[PDB]
Amino acid sequence: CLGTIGPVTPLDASDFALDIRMPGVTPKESDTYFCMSMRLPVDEEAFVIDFKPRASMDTVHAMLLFGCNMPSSTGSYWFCDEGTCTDKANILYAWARNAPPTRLPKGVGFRVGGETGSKYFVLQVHYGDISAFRDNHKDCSGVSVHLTRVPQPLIAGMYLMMSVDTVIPPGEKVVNADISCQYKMYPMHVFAYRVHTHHLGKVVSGYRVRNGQWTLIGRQNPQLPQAFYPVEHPVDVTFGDILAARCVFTGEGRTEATHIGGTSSDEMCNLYIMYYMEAKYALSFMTCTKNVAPDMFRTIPAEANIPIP
Ligand SMILES: [Cu+2]
Repeated sequence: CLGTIGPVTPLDASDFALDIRMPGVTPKESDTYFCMSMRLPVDEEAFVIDFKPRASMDTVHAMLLFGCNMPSSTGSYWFCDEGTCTDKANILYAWARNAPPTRLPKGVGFRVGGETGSKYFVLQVHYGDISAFRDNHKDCSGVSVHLTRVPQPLIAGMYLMMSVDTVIPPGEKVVNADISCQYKMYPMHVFAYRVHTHHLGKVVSGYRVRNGQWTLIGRQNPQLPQAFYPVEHPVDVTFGDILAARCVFTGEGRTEATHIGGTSSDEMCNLYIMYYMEAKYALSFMTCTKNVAPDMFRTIPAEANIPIP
């Protein structure tokens, strides 16, 4: 936080590192999410290929890195409750304390810059428990990013699944939020995933369904750290398969109905599926906001319901 490392350190011929650090912030209460931005130094296309977390051990619980064109603020920093990005927050990295970080496979890179690519990174740093004192304590937590202009042969992106149609009535023991779209692109290979809900979430499970056979992509309690969990053996998703996902909620202790689709006195059901695709057929993001094949869930594997506390 009195370091001298610089915002751009050119590496070999065609690479560079970007040090994305909080500008000396001071978290005052616990559970605080501060956000900041770095613009890419290049207008042309570029490939994020590695990450080094540089977090203050003492207090930082989680870190997220996003790629987007419109950060919710132009200030040196802001509370992330304001928003992350005004446009798509294309999530690229998540670090949790104790979580394994998930390393990109050799030759996989996120595509940024140029025409489609995100022009800004937005870093989100989550501070759990501050101590009482620490007079004026400045913190410069963040991440360094390895960019290269050398074209990568595998491109990574995010397939996002979200539920927006389903209500949790109060006191209802167990409620299933279900999500499914047909896949219609060139092949993706899912190598990681992260889940997200708020406090009524019990388990999130993601599948590839091919000719009525379910293959597990990943499965997790969303009350654990929302880092990216690795997929033991990467699952290939190809044309005509179906992605299906099930969030299990409860409505216990809840007074009125709770809606799964935004705000804060709301719930959410998101599965972030991180993939790669051969560069020439690739795209950086895909979304599913529907349940096209709802009856299919009568055959969901039993593992999808058994909780993982
Ligand atoms: Cu949320």
